[PDB]
Amino acid sequence: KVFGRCELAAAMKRHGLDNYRGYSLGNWVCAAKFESNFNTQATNRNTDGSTDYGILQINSRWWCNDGRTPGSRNLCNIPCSALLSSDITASVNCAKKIVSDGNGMNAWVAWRNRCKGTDVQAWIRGCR
Ligand SMILES: [Cl-]
Ligand SMILES: [Cl-]
Ligand SMILES: [Cl-]
Ligand SMILES: [Cl-]
Ligand SMILES: [Cl-]
Ligand SMILES: [Cl-]
Ligand SMILES: [Cl-]
Ligand SMILES: [Cl-]
Repeated sequence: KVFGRCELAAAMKRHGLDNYRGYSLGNWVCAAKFESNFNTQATNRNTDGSTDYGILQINSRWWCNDGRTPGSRNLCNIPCSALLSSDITASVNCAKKIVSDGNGMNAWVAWRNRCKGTDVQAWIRGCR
């Protein structure tokens, strides 16, 4: 599923992600835009052989199991395919774990490089 901007803001809020760990909703929408272009089915292989899955590009090196990332953990206790569903619940639950891990949203290097410090409220501007 490819979400629209306000549609994804509303789904993130309904799953408790707004102001989670202090990160306003615009930060989470901005991160999703640049990680996946709002596409739940996005996947991207990393040079190390892990893969990033779903609308927040959760990495199989730590967070989910895809059966092909040797030496990697599954700290969200979830198959990485669960992170590609139209329903964003599994991605949001796993994002809550990640953002609690010590470095906040810096875990998402697109957030750090493209969202951090910017006017992230523009991402929710106009949304009901
Ligand atoms: Cl957009
Ligand atoms: Cl915001
Ligand atoms: Cl992989
Ligand atoms: Cl997803
Ligand atoms: Cl694996
Ligand atoms: Cl392994
Ligand atoms: Cl959803
Ligand atoms: Cl980047």
